[PDB]
Order: sequence, then structure tokens, then C-alpha cells
Amino acid sequence: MERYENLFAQLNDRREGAFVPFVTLGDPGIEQSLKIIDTLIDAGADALELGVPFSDPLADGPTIQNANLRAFAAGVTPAQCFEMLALIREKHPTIPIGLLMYANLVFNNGIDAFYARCEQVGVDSVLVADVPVEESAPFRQAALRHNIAPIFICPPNADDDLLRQVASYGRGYTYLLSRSGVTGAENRGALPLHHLIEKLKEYHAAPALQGFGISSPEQVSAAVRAGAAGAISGSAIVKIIEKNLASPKQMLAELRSFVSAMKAASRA
Amino acid sequence: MERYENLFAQLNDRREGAFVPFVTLGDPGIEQSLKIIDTLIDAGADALELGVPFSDPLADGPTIQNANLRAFAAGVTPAQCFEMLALIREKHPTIPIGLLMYANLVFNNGIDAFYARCEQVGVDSVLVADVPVEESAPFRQAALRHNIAPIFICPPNADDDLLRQVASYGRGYTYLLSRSGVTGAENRGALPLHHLIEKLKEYHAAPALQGFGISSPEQVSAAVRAGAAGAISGSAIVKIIEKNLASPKQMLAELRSFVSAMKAASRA
Amino acid sequence: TTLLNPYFGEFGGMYVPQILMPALNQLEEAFVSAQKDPEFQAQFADLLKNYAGRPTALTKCQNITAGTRTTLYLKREDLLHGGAHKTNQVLGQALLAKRMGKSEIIAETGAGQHGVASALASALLGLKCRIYMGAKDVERQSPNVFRMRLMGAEVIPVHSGSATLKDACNEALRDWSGSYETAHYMLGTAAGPHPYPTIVREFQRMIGEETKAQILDKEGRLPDAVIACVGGGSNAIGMFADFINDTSVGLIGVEPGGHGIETGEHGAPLKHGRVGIYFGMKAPMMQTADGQIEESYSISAGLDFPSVGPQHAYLNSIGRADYVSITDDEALEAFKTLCRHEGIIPALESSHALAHALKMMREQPEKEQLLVVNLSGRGDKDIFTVHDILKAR
Amino acid sequence: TTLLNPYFGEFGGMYVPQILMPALNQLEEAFVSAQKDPEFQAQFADLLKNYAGRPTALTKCQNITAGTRTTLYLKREDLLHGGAHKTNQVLGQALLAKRMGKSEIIAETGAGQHGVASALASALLGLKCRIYMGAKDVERQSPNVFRMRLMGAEVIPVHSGSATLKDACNEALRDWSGSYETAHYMLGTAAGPHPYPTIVREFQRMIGEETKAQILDKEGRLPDAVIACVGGGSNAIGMFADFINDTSVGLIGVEPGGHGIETGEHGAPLKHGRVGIYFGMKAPMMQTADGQIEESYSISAGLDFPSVGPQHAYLNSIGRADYVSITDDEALEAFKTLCRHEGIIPALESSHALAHALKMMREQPEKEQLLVVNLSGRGDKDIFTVHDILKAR
Ligand SMILES: O=P(O)(O)OCCNS(=O)(=O)c1ccc(OC(F)(F)F)cc1
Ligand SMILES: O=P(O)(O)OCCNS(=O)(=O)c1ccc(OC(F)(F)F)cc1
Ligand SMILES: *Cc1c(COP(=O)(O)O)cnc(C)c1O
Ligand SMILES: *Cc1c(COP(=O)(O)O)cnc(C)c1O
Ligand SMILES: [Cl-]
Ligand SMILES: [Cl-]
Ligand SMILES: [Cl-]
Ligand SMILES: [Cl-]
Ligand SMILES: [Cl-]
Ligand SMILES: [Cl-]
Ligand SMILES: [Cl-]
Ligand SMILES: [Cl-]
Ligand SMILES: [Cl-]
Ligand SMILES: [Cl-]
Ligand SMILES: [Cl-]
Ligand SMILES: [Cl-]
Ligand SMILES: [Cl-]
Ligand SMILES: [Cl-]
Ligand SMILES: [Cs+]
Ligand SMILES: [Cs+]
Ligand SMILES: [Cs+]
Ligand SMILES: [Cs+]
Ligand SMILES: [Cs+]
Ligand SMILES: [Cs+]
Repeated sequence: MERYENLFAQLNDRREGAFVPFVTLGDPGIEQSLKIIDTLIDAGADALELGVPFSDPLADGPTIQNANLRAFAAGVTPAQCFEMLALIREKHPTIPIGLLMYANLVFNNGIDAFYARCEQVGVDSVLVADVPVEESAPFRQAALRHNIAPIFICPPNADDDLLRQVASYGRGYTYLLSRSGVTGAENRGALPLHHLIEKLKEYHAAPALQGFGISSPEQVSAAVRAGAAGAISGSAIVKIIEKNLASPKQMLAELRSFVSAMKAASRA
Repeated sequence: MERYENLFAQLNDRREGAFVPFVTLGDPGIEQSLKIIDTLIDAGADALELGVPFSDPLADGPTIQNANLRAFAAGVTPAQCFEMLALIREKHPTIPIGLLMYANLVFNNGIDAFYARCEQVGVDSVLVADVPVEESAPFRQAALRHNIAPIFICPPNADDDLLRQVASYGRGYTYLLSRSGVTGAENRGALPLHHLIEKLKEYHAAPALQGFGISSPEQVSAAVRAGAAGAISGSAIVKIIEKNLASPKQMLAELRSFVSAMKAASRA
Repeated sequence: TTLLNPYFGEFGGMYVPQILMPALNQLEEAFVSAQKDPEFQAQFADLLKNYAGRPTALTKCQNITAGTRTTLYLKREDLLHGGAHKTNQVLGQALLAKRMGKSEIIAETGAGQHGVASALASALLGLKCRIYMGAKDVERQSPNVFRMRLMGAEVIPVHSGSATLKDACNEALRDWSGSYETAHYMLGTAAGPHPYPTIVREFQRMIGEETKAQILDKEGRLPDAVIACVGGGSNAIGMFADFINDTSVGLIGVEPGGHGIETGEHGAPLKHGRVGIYFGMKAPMMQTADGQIEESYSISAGLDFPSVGPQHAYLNSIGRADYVSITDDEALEAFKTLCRHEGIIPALESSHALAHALKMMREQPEKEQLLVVNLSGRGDKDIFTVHDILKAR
Repeated sequence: TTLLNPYFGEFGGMYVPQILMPALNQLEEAFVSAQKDPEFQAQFADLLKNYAGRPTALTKCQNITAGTRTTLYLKREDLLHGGAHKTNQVLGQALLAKRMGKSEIIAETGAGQHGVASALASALLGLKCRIYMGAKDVERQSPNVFRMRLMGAEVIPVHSGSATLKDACNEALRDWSGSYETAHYMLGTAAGPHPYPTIVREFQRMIGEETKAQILDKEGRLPDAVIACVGGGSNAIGMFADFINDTSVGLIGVEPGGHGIETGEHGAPLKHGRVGIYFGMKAPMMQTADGQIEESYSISAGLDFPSVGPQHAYLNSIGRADYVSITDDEALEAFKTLCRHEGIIPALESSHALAHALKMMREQPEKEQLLVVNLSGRGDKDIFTVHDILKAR
């Protein structure tokens, strides 16, 4: 499969950007998380970024730290996450599905075996948050052997060597960090910026998705206007879950309203 | 005056030893202490050794430590002790009265002035427990200027130089320590012994009184048989006070019975 | 691309988010530069001598070994300013921070000794210090938290995850990933991403250098073995480094056995954990079957860490160093024995090293052996822990 | 008859019961012999170096004095094994005990530091140690009482008199007066009957000897003044001794002012007491109008003693040393200032010396002066005392 390539071609045909929510799998429990994810898709999500709960999410701010904790309170394991993934794919055959992983969960029972399991359930990409390009070889090689896109990160201050490496090594999409620091809606980033977006295109990188701090429709619109192929939003989505824990039907209605507005901002 | 010289001459005429109790002035209060002292005399005490309550009686074991504490609980001061002394002398004109002092109470307001006050109230001797012969000069000189006997201590292991010094410097009586350590009836001493008693007589020392640990009539008898002129008992007397605090008339009866038995043991 | 090898065989590396790579590269370059700079070396030596009190003594313990063929010396890091060896490397890292032009320090701490060391170095050298500490540790380490605050450091409780050391480690890295332009992360052991395992070794290696000179002076020969407790690995690698090339000298690292290896309540990942990737490194760690980072356990808070520095994993793999474990009860008995026979109150951490030396002696009392135990810290902080157990006995 | 002068002008002497004179004469003879014995000197130097960690550092404190013409060094007795200078002289007295063939040690303690020092020396050197401590002090010094017991010492509460230090002093002498044939009384300060003020000075004088060599090395000249707190006088006389004949060097002793001299709640008998005779000596003391020995007072338990060593009274009388006082609040501010600006936690006792140096600097900030403060101990023991007051603020 190449679900991202098909998505980006379709969006390009429509002069449209991608809107890609992040959530933690199994937050606040397996059944509600499956409903959340179906809601995000029905509301207009072009692709998904999905976190496997991890004990030590060191690239995440408090909102997503708390999502991981809620999933653990519900007993969510990586094996349950793969069951969820298989079901999500069985429901939705074309949406690109990306995982947000930390290295130990990939390395734990063997790197090759991890990416083989991703291929089996129909995942499209894996972003390992704590593996920089410098350490990425065995991860990217295993990803490509199993038809999984390895996602790499372009920081705002990326030099030319790093841009070249991210462009060569990544597939699916290039992650364009909006700022330094950790995930969170409370901290708005840049200013993609344009120079980086242009150099990535020059180097034939996978299309750029901007992420970190994207919490409003205006930011989605700006990202696309700057030349990114779309935008990722996590904390802003997860905050709606957190706010409405006691009210699961209201949670779904608010997610739908938010995602619909965010996706609307990506259209030409 | 020389009350000790007269006493010892009278006792010698009768082939008799001296029995000399110690108590703390003002234990357990001024009025009861005056009654205690009158009782000791009526029961046969030949002389008295009387302590002025001091904060830090470092030659005294627990029995006499507790006597000092009781006197302080009653508010007893050195000035009140001198009032007591003057009254005791006004009642009893011939009994020798010795004070047991610690140096700071003598030095406090001037050494000469202390011994002048002793002369004024009719005290016969002063034993300063924490002034060894080596430090004694200003104390013995002030004592002699005011017709007070300075008492010195002969330890059991006294060498010849020390015997010579105690014999030369002391007056009234020579204190013959029965043992090392501190006052207390719980620890019986020696074994005066005879060699020391004989050397003291050779050096024309004041007559010897044995003290520390003397708690029974048999010890009084033995001291005199060994050649001492008599014996001092403190803790054994003070224990009777301690035991009968709640029963002041019983206290006096028990003191009388004890002192009578102790004095009986000194007779030929 | 790096200047130095980030790995010790398969172990180590730089497993941090991409955003932190320039901070690690900058730190490595400044370290390499500082190591060739005689002025930096002279400044560091001057602080170690005149502020921290180096060289520390090497004490022969004759009462402990009476009637055996063991000769035992203790390297007295308990006498260093602050009461533990941690002071050496925080002084060097504070000088690196200043070399790079940074004015702020971030540090993690569990038991609080590293937080106190970081705070004292920062007070001396004019740096603004903030310390992350799991909220459970904050609660149980009031004396150390108060020391940090007296020295002007900000202590920030961490409530995420298990609210203990690993969560404080994460939070320090989260802060650094946004603040590296102005702050240096003063990591507290010989672990984490390159270049930290290397830097911390080099800023602790005077322990072993001095020990070598002192034992040569006193005995005319090298030790048969040097023995050190292993939390993250700093005091042990500081003792071991200068001996690595002296092939006759045994290197023995002692992990906490807690209630016993078989109970699972221990802190001995090097010999009883599983290799993983966390806190910036590939190393043995305490982890669940699924790969969640697990909590360790020791009576000594300072040894209670769920991984180990990568150089120890490497030295073990090639057989150059041997690693063993000592239980809580063994460490407690060594603590009591040193107090009573030598008049030295050892840290409970260090008591693990001593307990293994005592076992070496007692098991084979006619074996001729010259041993050095690294006495990493003093045990004033532990008297109530020891009291509360001996009270329950 | 004695070998050495028991007096310092009018002060000092041997005011003990006659039964104790032979014990003092024996001790004096053994001391005089030991001072001429190169083997005793070598053994003492070896313990000081390899067990206690001498020489202690001399630390220049630049942050504290910024913007003034004061140069301040701290003599780091806080780095000595045990965390205070007391360790020096207990090691020497334990060696004297063994020289005399004694196998038992008696010691008094108030705050507990001397008890701990005595217990550690006794554990090292194979002596059976018993420690008298006022019952009120036992209650308030649990950490130190536990240290003493861990090191194998018997701690005997004293309930007589005020159940504090002076009562423990009395009880130690009561015991000795019956046990001197087998026990040595390890007196804890430069006070009491001759020969103790002399012995304790000579076994502390390495403080000043080292300071002199260190300051000559660093500054090329002697200090303008050396400053030390005064409880009984040991750390101060140890700092002062080697400078007494350097007439340009000021000697400044700092007594505790407590709540203020005018309140009567203080521990400053040298300047505000009255000469008396107690604890074997003629010296200034805290006493009532009638001559009862009074209780002193300081925030620092270690300075809370109602007399002073006779050599200090003498040096004051001839003008060779000047004595001042520092209140609880002044000492607390110095404690906080050293923590925050130098990363050193000082004993509250030592904080009195530091507070007076800070006043010397602040009052006359353009006066050129080279000062050494004797940092007699570390302040870990004080963090909760300081906490509990800063909490109430
Ligand atoms: O909207 P926000 O600020 O919560 O950001 C959500 C991002 N979620 S994610 O899965 O894309 C994502 C991507 C990269 C991350 O770290 C790394 F850059 F180090 F790799 C972490 C999370
Ligand atoms: O019967 P005991 O054992 O209580 O002894 C009572 C002694 N009372 S005393 O006043 O003679 C007396 C005599 C000398 C003392 O000390 C000194 F020897 F050091 F001077 C103390 C008390
Ligand atoms: C922190 C500490 C240790 C353990 O940490 P390492 O990095 O393994 O040295 C050991 N001993 C003491 C006294 C400590 O403070
Ligand atoms: C005991 C003590 C003192 C006071 O005693 P001195 O005999 O006057 O030195 C001062 N500082 C510290 C740290 C102490 O432990
Ligand atoms: Cl909204
Ligand atoms: Cl009877
Ligand atoms: Cl490798
Ligand atoms: Cl044995
Ligand atoms: Cl400290
Ligand atoms: Cl061997
Ligand atoms: Cl070997
Ligand atoms: Cl391994
Ligand atoms: Cl004189
Ligand atoms: Cl200033
Ligand atoms: Cl100690
Ligand atoms: Cl000057
Ligand atoms: Cl001067
Ligand atoms: Cl005076
Ligand atoms: Cs738009
Ligand atoms: Cs008789
Ligand atoms: Cs041995
Ligand atoms: Cs560990
Ligand atoms: Cs200055
Ligand atoms: Cs004092």
C-alpha cells in the first residue's frame, strides 16, 4: 500500500491540505477510544496519528502525558492497541494511519517484529519520537522491509545536512516541527517556516505536515498557505476528551465540531 | 574558739570516738532541717558536718545530690544557711560545726569575706571539696585569719609528701577518705588504713575522722579501733530523710534511733 | 556525526528527540575543547582542591579484617564536600555550562543528593538552578529538599508517571528540549545520551587516579580488586576508569539486590534486567514484559534506579568487570559493622560495596587479597532509616 | 607540683577533689612524654591524615565579599571526618589513653558532637566508651544519641541538677573519681582542670598551623585577623595558637549572644559573666548572684556552655585577643548567606564566627582586610532548627 501517496495526490487535485488529529489509543478506554476515532474520521480527518500508551513519553507535554495515564488506568497494553488498529483498518480502508511510538516499545520484542506487526494490521507509518535520524538506521530499514513509512522530524533550525537526511530517509510525510519543546496546545509555534518547506521540496522529501501547538483553524490555514501539505493537532483534540470524561456523548459532539472546523480550514 | 580540740580532749579522756553526721542545710526545708539537726545532737552527735546547697556537687553521689535538690525546691540560699548556722550555734555552744562547701560558694563574694561570715556565726571548720591541697593557699590562709579550721583530705593512696602537707596545713580534724569515688552508703570503703593513721600521728596531724561509705555501727567501731578519732556518716543519715519525707515525726524518730546506735558504737 | 564514539560496544547512543541533538553536539564539542584546555583543567582542579577538599583520604581498615588475609582500604568520598562523590562531576559540568555561556542549570534527582550537589555548585558558580524531583521523592526527602532551597535552587515536583526518579528524568529532558539555548542539563550519573556517560566518567576519574597513587604509596602494588556500588554508575566508573588498562586489577560493581533477586524487588538491571532504549540510551533496564519502564527497589534511595550506565554494560559484556548484588539486609549489616569497628558511618549506597568486600573476605578468609572499596558517601542521612528497622527488630 | 604551668595568668588551675589529683598528674606526665615522642607524633599525624582527612581546605569566598575590600577565607573544619573540628583532639586523647595503658573512655556531651567524636575515636582505637549526657539533651539530640549507640558507645542520661551539659560534666568527673585507674576522661573542650586546656589546645593547633601555611601560599602574608566561635574554646584556641606570637594578626573570639546580651539569655560569660571556680577551673562563668552555676543559652546547642577556657580569659585580659558576641538572628542570617552564596552549609556554631566577619566587612566595606573564619563544622544537623524558625517567619 501507499496510502499517504494516494491521499496527497487526491488532496492536491483539490488544492486542499490535510488535517490530521492525534489521540492516544485506549484513552479513556478501548470502546470509547474506538468511538472517538470513528468520530474524528466522520468529521473529516484525512489521516490519523495514534499513540501507543508508554510509561515515559518524554516528547509530550501534560495534556498527552495525562492521556497516556488515562489509558493505563484502563489497562491498555500494546497488544490491545494492535487489536484496535486492525479493527480501525477493517472499518476504514484508505485513511492513512500513523503511530507515535517511543523506542523501547519498538525495540522490546525486536524491531523487525514490531514493523511486521504494523504491516499485518495495516498501519502506514511509524514515528519513533526518541530516535533521531542519527540513530535511525535499524528502524528505517525494518520499516521499509515491511512497507511502513518511517517518519522523521525537521526542526525549525534544521541545517542543510539534516534536511538532506530527512528528505532521503523519510517516507509518507515529513514532520515539520513548529517549535522546540514538547507537545502542547498552550505553546504556539511558528513560522513553519517557508525556507524549510522550500528546501524539503527541492530535495524531493515526502510532503510536509506541520505539528506542535496547532490548536485553531487559522493555524491550519496558515500552515497550508506556507506550503505545507497539512497540519497535525494533538493536545487540542485530547483536551476535548479530558474536559468531557464524565459526558461521553458530549465528548463526541465536541470532537466532531472541532475536527469539522479544523478540516474546513484546510480547504481551498 | 577551739571546739574540735576541746571535743577530742574530752573524748580521749573517755577512750571514746566521735560520731559526726552530715546533712544538707535546709533539706527538706529550713524548719524541718533545724529539727533534724537538733535531733542529731540530742541523739548523741559529737560534731556536725553541714552542706550548703550547691548547684553542682561533684564529690557527691545520688543520695546527697537529691538532698541538695530538695533544699533548692525549698528555696534555700547560702544567706539562709548562715542564718540557720547562727541559730544552731546559739542553741548549742560547744558542738563543733563543720561546713561542706564547694569552691564557687566560698570564692563568689570573696574568700576572706566567706570565712569572716563563718567566724561571725560560730562555724568551726570548712571543707572545700573541690580545692585540693595544691590549690588551697588562699582558702587556708583566710580560714586561719578568721579562726576557722581548714579541713583537708587524705586519700587511701596518699604518698608521704601529701601526708606531710595535709598534716601541716589542716586543723581541727584530718579527713580520712575510706575509698575513691563519691559520697554514698551503697559503696563501702576500707581499711582506713592503719599505715596512714599512724603516719598522720607521726606528723602531728589533727585527729583523723574517717568518711565515705560509713553506714553501720560496726564501721564506726572499726574506724575507732583502727586508730581514727571517729567517723562521719552522710548518705545513711540523708536516706532516712528521703525515706520519710511524707512523715516528718517518723523521720525524727528514725534519725534518733540511727544516730543513737551509731554513737553507741564509738564508745569504749 | 559526533567527535567521540557514542557507544560502548552495543550500549549507549543518543536516543533523544531530534530537537535535542544540537544540544548534545554542542555539549560534546565544549567537553572535547575543555579537556584540551589547561585553563579549564586548572580551574576544575582548583575547585576540587580548595572548595571540595580533594584528594580524599584512603583509609586502611584493620579492625574489620582482623584474623583474615584480606587487606581492605576505603576510598573516602564520604569526606568530599557535600558528603558524596557527586560533587566532583557537578563542579566540572557547572564549569562546562559556563564555558558554553549558559547561566541556568536543570537537574533531576531521586534521593536528593544530586539535587543538593547541583544546587551547591550552582550557588558557588553563579548559575540559576532548577531541580525536578518526583513528588513521591519530594515527600520522603524533606531534608534534601530544604538544603536545595537554602542554596537558592527551585525544586519542581513531578507528578506524572510514577512520580519518582524516572519521571523527573523525563521532565528534565522535556524542559531542556525547549530551554537548551540558555540552560545546561546537569545529568546526575554516568548514563543518559552521549556525551553524558563519557563526561561523567571523566569528571569522576580522579577517584581511581588518586586511589592508584595512594595504594602504590602505601602497599607498593595495585589492588587485587576495586569494588563500588552501582546506581547509575558514576562512582563506580570513576573508581574503575584509571584501572581499566591494568588487567590484573579486578573491577567489581555491586547492584542493589533489594529484598532478594528472586522477589523481583531489586535494582539490579545489569545482571537481571533486559536491554531496552530509554533515557537517551540503549542499556539494561527494569521493564515489564511489554516494555514499560518499571520501578526498581532498594533500601538505599540513591541506588534505586531502573537502568545502568552503558559503559558498565559494556565492561560486563567483555568480562573486564564483574557485577554482583547485595540485599538490603547485607547492606544493613555492613553499615552497622563499619560504624562499630571503624567509627565511620557509611552511606547505605556505599554499604552495598562494603558488604560485598566483607563477603569476599568472610567466604575465603585465608585468601590473600588487597581490596579497595569506594566509600561513595557518608551515612548521616541514613541513621533514621537504619533506626526504624533496628527498632522493628 | 606539676610539670607545666596550670594557670594562664589568674585563670585555670586544678580545682578538683584531692582524690583526682593523681589522675591529673598522670595525664600531664603522659602528655609531656607523648609530645617528645616522635612515634606518638607520627601515629597521631597518620590518623589525622588517613582517617580524618587532614589537611582541611582553606576556601576563598569571593561571592560573599563582592564589592568590598574584604578578602575572606574559610578554614574547612566542616570537611573533617565527623563534620567538626572535635575529631582532631579526640584522636590525640584516645592515643594518650592508650599510652597510659587505659582501655576505657568517659566523655561528657551536650549537643552530642563530642559524644559522637569520642565514640568514633573509641571504635577505631579499641576503647570501651561511655558517654554522659543530660537527660534534656538526650531527649533533643536523638540523631547524635543514635550515632553514639551505632558506634558501640554506652550513653548514660544524667538527671541531676538541670539535666544538661554542666550536669553531665559533673557526672563524668564523679565516675572518673572512682574509675581513673582504668578509664581516661576525654574532656570535650579547652577547659576544665589542668592539663586539659593545654592538651586540647595542642591537639587542635594544627588548625592554625595549616591556616598559616595555606594563607602564606595563597596570599604571601598573614591574615589581618582570624575569627572563631567560642563555646568552651577548643576550635578557637586551635586556630589562634600558632598566631599568638604573630603580633600583627588579630585574634577574635565570638561568644553566643542568644536573644541579646541585655536579655540575659546568652552564652557569653567571658565578656558578660563573672569569674568563678567550677569544673576544675577558675574562669568567667554564667552564675547567679549567690554563685550557683546558671544555664546559658544559644540557638546553637554546641555553644551553649556556661564558662570558657582559661586561656581565652587570659588572652582577653592582656589584650592579645578580643571577644565579641553574635545573636541568634545574626547567626541565622550568616547561615543563610553562606548556603546561598557559597554552597556551604555551616554549623550554627560556626555561623557565629561568620556573622562577625560579615559585620566587620559590612560596617567598613572600604577597609582593606584579609580575614580567616574558622568554619568549625558543617550544618546538616541544623537544617531543621533553621527550617522551624524560617517556617515561623
Ligand atoms: O498538537 P500538539 O502540540 O499536542 O502536538 C501533537 C503532536 N503529536 S504527534 O503524534 O504528531 C508527535 C510527533 C512528534 C513528537 O515528538 C518528536 F518530535 F520528538 F518526535 C511527539 C508527538
Ligand atoms: O557517708 P557518705 O558516703 O555519704 O559520705 C559523707 C561525706 N560528707 S562530708 O561532708 O564529710 C564530705 C567530705 C568530703 C567530700 O569530698 C571531698 F572528699 F572531695 F572533699 C564530700 C563530702
Ligand atoms: C548517588 C549516589 C550513589 C549512586 O549513584 P552512582 O551514579 O551509581 O554513583 C552511590 N553512592 C552515593 C553516596 C550516592 O550519593
Ligand atoms: C562543639 C562545637 C563548637 C564549640 O566548642 P569549642 O570547644 O568552643 O570549639 C563549635 N563548633 C562546632 C561545629 C562544634 O561542634
Ligand atoms: Cl473551540
Ligand atoms: Cl537501720
Ligand atoms: Cl554500535
Ligand atoms: Cl575474626
Ligand atoms: Cl551539602
Ligand atoms: Cl585476588
Ligand atoms: Cl585479581
Ligand atoms: Cl547487558
Ligand atoms: Cl596564679
Ligand atoms: Cl555588594
Ligand atoms: Cl560521625
Ligand atoms: Cl586589619
Ligand atoms: Cl590586624
Ligand atoms: Cl575574666
Ligand atoms: Cs484556507
Ligand atoms: Cs566500740
Ligand atoms: Cs588482615
Ligand atoms: Cs541501580
Ligand atoms: Cs572582595
Ligand atoms: Cs559559651
